Amino acid sequence: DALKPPSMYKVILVNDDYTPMEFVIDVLQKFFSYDVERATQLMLAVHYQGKAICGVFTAEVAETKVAMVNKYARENEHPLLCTLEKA
Amino acid sequence: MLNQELELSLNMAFARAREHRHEFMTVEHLLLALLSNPSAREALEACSVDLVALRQELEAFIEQTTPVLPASEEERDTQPTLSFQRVLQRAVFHVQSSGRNEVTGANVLVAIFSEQESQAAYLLRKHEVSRLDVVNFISHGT
Ligand SMILES: [Zn+2]
Repeated sequence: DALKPPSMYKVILVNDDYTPMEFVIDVLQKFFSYDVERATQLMLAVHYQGKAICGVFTAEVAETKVAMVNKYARENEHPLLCTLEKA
Repeated sequence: MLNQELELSLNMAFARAREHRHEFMTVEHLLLALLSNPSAREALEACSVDLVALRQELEAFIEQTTPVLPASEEERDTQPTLSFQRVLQRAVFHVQSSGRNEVTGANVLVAIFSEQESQAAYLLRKHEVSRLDVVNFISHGT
């Protein structure tokens, strides 16, 4: 037999044409604890690269952060999409 | 109904997590708390698990991987992970699906095995405990 630890996951913010830059920064500060400056740099990366990694967490934590972000986007009526993928 | 000892375990796990300012109460906090829940503890001893080593592996993983809320942030507090919620719901489901109602720490332990990407399930299998090991113990004793 062979057994490995579950893997770590990248949590990603995807770009869209409707979500205001201000909300993206809000999400980065509120859910990932970035200061305004780093938050702003990540927001631009999402804008130019089309996506950006907000953090790397265990599978369990990553899944929860993703659901929290998507619920907050939904409540504020923005199609901001948060996703995860194996680190 | 979650029995009294299980409920004591859950509320203290949650209080401990809040005191450490953790953003999340995880399935690992849950397993760590079950180490001293009579029902789950008995099952684990019956599987010859080194509870000292498991406790340590759980505590290390928890403090190293659980984000801490900023001393600043007082508008949001400790939340259970989705995985944690599924485990409690699965434990209730397993018990009800057998026609019973009392949920013990051992039923919660059984449900942890279904969170395959959890560190908790990993650690349990690392200590050679299978879901069926716990179910046999619950059904047939040592
Ligand atoms: Zn802690």
